Amino acid sequence: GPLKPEEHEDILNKLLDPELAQSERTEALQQLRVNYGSFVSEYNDLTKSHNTLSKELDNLRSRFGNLEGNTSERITIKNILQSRPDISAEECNFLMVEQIDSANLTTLQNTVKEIVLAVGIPYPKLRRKIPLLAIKLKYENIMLSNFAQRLHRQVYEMNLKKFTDQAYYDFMSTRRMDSIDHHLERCLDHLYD
Amino acid sequence: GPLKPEEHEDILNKLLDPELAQSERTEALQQLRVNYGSFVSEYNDLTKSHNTLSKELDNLRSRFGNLEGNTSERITIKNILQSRPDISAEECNFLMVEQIDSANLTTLQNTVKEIVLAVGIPYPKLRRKIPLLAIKLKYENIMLSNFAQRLHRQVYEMNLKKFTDQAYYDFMSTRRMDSIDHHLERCLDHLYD
Repeated sequence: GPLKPEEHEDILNKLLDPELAQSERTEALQQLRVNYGSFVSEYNDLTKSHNTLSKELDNLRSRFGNLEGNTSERITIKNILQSRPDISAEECNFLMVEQIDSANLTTLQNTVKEIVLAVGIPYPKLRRKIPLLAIKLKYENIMLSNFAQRLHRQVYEMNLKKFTDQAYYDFMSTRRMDSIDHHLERCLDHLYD
Repeated sequence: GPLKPEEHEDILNKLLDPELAQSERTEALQQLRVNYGSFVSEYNDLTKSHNTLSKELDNLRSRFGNLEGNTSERITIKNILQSRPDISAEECNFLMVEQIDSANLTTLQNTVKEIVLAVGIPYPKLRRKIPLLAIKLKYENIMLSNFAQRLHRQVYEMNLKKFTDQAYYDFMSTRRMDSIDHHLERCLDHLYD
């Protein structure tokens, strides 16, 4: 590559020499000439390499930025406690809310895909309908089961969770929600009369 | 900055001159000297700037890589149709599955946070329990409601969805799942006898 500072400087010192042969003067100037063209070329090649690298880093910051989305609107424990007075810090911890911040995009995508397929609600509507699912699950189901339960006790308690586990066994062997035969149905009709 | 190739070359041409004054020879060599130290300095400064940029791009590829996670295990429409014979392309489209691939990390995090708070299942357990939620919602609830419904008809049809909308109204004004008074409860006891 280009000459080190000390090699260049030696040439300049040679050239100062008053008794340098003419051929020697020309040669040394030629070495300076050749060298400088090479230094300039190395330099320009560095200049394009630095700029290509600046291009790539800029796209990688935008690309990164878009898939991260707006940091500002992340829901925190603090936000949750604030906007949902029924939820404690203890519940947040038990539910492992903060661990969702460790998940990568592929994992979250897959998770959400599975929720959408399970609950039968289009993705763009899902957040809006999350309260409706909380209500089905934590209230109506429990009150609906209770009513059947209270009546089943005065006719004889149903083993509702035996039913549930059977329907999960069925789904896992089939991989079809379609054609689960939920035994709850049968026993409810035996209670119908 | 450093001299252009053509400016450098002029100096070399001056130096060739046989009748150049001694003072003139020294001066021109000094210009060459000063210039080369500057070129070398500019160069080294570019060399560290290129490398700092290479550092930053490398971290930005790892940082990006970790939050994207493994591209290979993304669930596709093709995967879904394959592993769930009960689900069609039409259902995938209606559910807008593919649109989940457009969501950023903040959005997916927030969505999952809301599911976990709504269904009361810790995050690390959520995927594993998604089939159980599908069963509660698509089977037991419907069979449980049916039983109450069939009995309510032969005693007089309950307006179950009037109940649901009221509990959602209550939740939206309160922001507490806690203290929803679901009217379903009341009417079920009026059917109890």
